[PDB]
Amino acid sequence: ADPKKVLDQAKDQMENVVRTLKQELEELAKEARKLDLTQSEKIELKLRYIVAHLAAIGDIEEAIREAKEEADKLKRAGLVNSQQFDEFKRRLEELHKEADRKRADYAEEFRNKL
Amino acid sequence: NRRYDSEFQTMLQHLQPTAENAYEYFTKIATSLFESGINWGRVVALLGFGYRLALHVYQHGLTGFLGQVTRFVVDFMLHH
Repeated sequence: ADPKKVLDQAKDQMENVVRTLKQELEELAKEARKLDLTQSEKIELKLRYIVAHLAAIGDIEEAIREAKEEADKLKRAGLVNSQQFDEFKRRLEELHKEADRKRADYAEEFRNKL
Repeated sequence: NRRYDSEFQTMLQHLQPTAENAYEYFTKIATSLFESGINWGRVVALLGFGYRLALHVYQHGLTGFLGQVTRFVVDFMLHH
């Protein structure tokens, strides 16, 4: 039950990251609707998108790292056995695959708008 | 640890960088990213982007030269 709490910390943290990405991609799409948008300003929107998408990747990679270290502490103390520990990393990977799908779907629909 | 290659690739195809502007585009990306915050994952993601941007720019030039070389050799076997 204690690893279940650590997984809830990672799930909420990865979802705030994906929402931070969502809200900034909306802000970039509004500025892409500007009238008389120059080709240079369109490039500056592309660069700002890559910055946001990289931040979303690295911050999810940051939440995953902290969750694995919080479980490494539990394993060394002895609160989780090998079966419970290996179940943690298995369900931590599905949350990671899920955050990746949502992150990619937001960037994919934004690219299609621009 | 390959989960981000499809995303890295789609980003590079959206940006459409060249050999001349890739480093300028990269330094602007790197600066805006680290000015908003630096952590382990962002340094890994940026370096991951950097390396693949280099491969994207230079594989573009590689397939071109291979096309010229191959088309030349078969052209000489065609007319001569």
